[PDB]
Amino acid sequence: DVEFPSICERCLGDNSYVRMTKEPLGQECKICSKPCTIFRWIKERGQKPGKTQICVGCARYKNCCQSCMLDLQFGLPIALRDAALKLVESGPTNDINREFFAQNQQRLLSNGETAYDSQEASAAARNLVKKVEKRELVESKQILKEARASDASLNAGNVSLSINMEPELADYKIRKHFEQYGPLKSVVCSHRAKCAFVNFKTRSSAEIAAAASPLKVQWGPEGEVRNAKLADLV
Amino acid sequence: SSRKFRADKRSYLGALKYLPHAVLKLLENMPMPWEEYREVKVLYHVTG
Amino acid sequence: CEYLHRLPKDTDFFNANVDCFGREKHADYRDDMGGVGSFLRQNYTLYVGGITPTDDIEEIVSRHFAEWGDIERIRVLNSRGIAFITYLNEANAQFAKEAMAHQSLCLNVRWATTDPNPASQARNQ
Amino acid sequence: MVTAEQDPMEPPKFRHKKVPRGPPSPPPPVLHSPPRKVSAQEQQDWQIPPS
Amino acid sequence: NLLARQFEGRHSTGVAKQITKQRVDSHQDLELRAAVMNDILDMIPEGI
Amino acid sequence: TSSRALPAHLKLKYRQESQGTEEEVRKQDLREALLRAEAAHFAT
Amino acid sequence: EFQGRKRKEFEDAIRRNRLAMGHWMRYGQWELDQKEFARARSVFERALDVDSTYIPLWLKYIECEMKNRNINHARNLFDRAVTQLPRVDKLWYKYV
Amino acid sequence: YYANTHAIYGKRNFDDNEATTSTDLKRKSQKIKERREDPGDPSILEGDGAY
Amino acid sequence: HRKGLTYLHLDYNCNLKPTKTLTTKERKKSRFGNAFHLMREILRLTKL
RNA sequence: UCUCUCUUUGCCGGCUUAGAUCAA
RNA sequence: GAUCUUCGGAUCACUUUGGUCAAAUUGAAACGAUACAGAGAAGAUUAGCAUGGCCCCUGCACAAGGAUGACACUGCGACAUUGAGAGAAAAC
Ligand SMILES: [K+]
Ligand SMILES: [Mg+2]
Ligand SMILES: [Mg+2]
Ligand SMILES: [Zn+2]
Ligand SMILES: [Zn+2]
Ligand SMILES: [Zn+2]
Repeated sequence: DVEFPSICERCLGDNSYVRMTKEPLGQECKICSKPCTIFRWIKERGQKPGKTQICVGCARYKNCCQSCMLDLQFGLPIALRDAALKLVESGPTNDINREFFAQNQQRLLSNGETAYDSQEASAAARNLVKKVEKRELVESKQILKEARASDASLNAGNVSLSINMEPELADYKIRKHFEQYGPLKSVVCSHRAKCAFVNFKTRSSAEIAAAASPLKVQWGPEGEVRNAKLADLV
Repeated sequence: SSRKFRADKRSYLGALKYLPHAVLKLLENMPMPWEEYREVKVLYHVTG
Repeated sequence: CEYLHRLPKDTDFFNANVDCFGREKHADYRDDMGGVGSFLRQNYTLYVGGITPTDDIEEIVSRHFAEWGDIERIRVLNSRGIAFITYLNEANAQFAKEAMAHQSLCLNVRWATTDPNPASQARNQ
Repeated sequence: MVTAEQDPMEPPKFRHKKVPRGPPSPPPPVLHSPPRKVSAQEQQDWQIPPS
Repeated sequence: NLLARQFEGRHSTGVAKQITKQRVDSHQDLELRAAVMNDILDMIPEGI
Repeated sequence: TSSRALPAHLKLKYRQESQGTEEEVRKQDLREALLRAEAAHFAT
Repeated sequence: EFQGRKRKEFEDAIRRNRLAMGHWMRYGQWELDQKEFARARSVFERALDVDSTYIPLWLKYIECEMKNRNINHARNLFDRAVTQLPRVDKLWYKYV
Repeated sequence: YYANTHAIYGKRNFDDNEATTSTDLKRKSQKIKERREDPGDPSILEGDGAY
Repeated sequence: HRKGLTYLHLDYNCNLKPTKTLTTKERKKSRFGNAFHLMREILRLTKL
């Protein structure tokens, strides 16, 4: 009898006793673009009142919370759920098609069959974590000296490098690696070039950090990747 | 002409429907020639 | 003031409805991608455009961006002053997006669109 | 649970946008009597000339 | 009505328009053509 | 909304006693009445 | 962009005269030349919603399903067609 | 609901060192009153004991 | 002003006068009905 | 049983005072 | 705090916060101008009324207007093939 909106108890307050109001037809569904009733309550004294933002047809076809839109089974954003878990196909993003899908899905879904069962949801969660753990575990000579000497003069089967003392992996990994070798200024990097250049407040920290040497390095777009292919022949 | 009251403009404009009623109630109680001023009981929207 | 005057940290997860900056997130994602992103997609990278003084654009933006939050990927076009810095958390990402607009490096900070690289799409997924 | 009262002066809250009509229920079987034969002669007798 | 049309839209679809002494002929012609279409659809036998 | 949609004729009229309600039509004998009326017309 | 342009032109052409089955047949053919499934079926069954008694459309749909070796799909389509029009022998003959 | 809200606040602030009675209500109010500054006297109106 | 008709000036005596020469498009867009004009004139009388 | 050609081959915008007038 | 009551106490009152959303570049619309063509019915000038809908605008309007408001008004294969000949091929 237009009784309740579905809200999880994380954003329903830690009090088992709360009061809320409804304003019928108070907003257009942010997905259905449909006239829907609003519900306002207080999570806890001292913060701004919450309110429901999506209709009852949604957050049910999505099995989600009308206010926080965290999925009611796992508790992480429904967008990330449908992007990574990929349980069942979602709707479009354009206006007319999205509202058409919302209307027809609400119709065929109130006919009685449920579009969301949690058994397959947990199965897909375990499948995703399994795939994650699975993820966890003369032509070369001519493209070698073709341009290295050119740049070296301009601004400076097997190949073995030299070690000099002249005075997938994000950048924060570099940040928490060099912090014990001296203060950091900026870490400029590029995955394609695979070259990460750091700067310190003093050259003494740089030289003491570089002395730790015996995967590591010591001192256009495609134009910077010529020496990155040396990784294939390192 | 201020955004401080930008939330009330829709209600402010919807009272345009009942404005002629306000005109009738105002003209019905116009002071007569023999009285210098007349105090009228009034009912107003909290929006103004 | 009634709001935090500090920098968001690693464990500062907010509601999906409320923008991590305190605002609210709609669904249509607009056409200029101007003020606040949509909740139907989560992009950790932002388009920053502006000056292209010399080859040191990468380092200057790095200097001007590390202080705003944890950085994941910096990709700055050499031909034009266009960069696509990718952040680690939504809070730092949107804080820097809102906090660096019309600054000196005015900067045209906007929300990035879908990356057409099938490899970048694969790694992002 | 309390129904919040609406402002009497409040105009219509939002626009209404038309939606193309949804698909109907799927058509029933036809159940016709078996078709009769007409033959080419009667096919010709119902042929109309151009105007 | 003015404020409803202002804040809602035309709602042009799904409205009827009475015959008003200028559409009389153009509506009579439409009705006659529809009737003739029905008669054609009927008197022509099956599969012709 | 529209001028012609305003309330009007809010009282539905029912057939009264001598106006030919269902009770009388069931009680009446329509057949011989019809033949008598036809004969009266024929006489003219 | 080319499929978008052709799609928009065909979509208006079928919205203007929704009873023109030739437009739906041509739209299904042109859509079938690259993206062989899913929305092809959508467009075709939309046309059947417009008029399910058009036997040429049913036959065209069957043939278009069989070109791409979808057999069980076509058998389901025949069951629908034969339970819809049991007194036309063309569908029965093609089925058998 | 009043009691549950009070209990939640007490649990959050860990400050539950009070009792309940009839005279105890006035006794609790006494110290909150003495912390308060006095209410001025009307017709004293611009500083120096304004109401 | 919720019609974009910002070039029309409603003076304090309730006269609708354009502030600039209007093209055909503006003139057709800025045409009000009998309700608005009737209410404006009643308001003018009340102000008198 | 192929290839080409010919032939056979049933076949798949409306209304009104014609809307009204008309010399280099 | 007022009232009684007998210095035990009793009365009297009892949980706000209308939120197109935090001090206006980057989440209330819709465009100016310049540059191109640039005014329905088979010659030419031209009355109009209609049909269709994810096209609207003015209007209080189920009047009427906006160029007859604008756009649109076409076209194909549930064709069965045999009727025959010729060189080849495999076949009367
Ligand atoms: K004309
Ligand atoms: Mg008209
Ligand atoms: Mg028209
Ligand atoms: Zn929730
Ligand atoms: Zn919805
Ligand atoms: Zn502050």
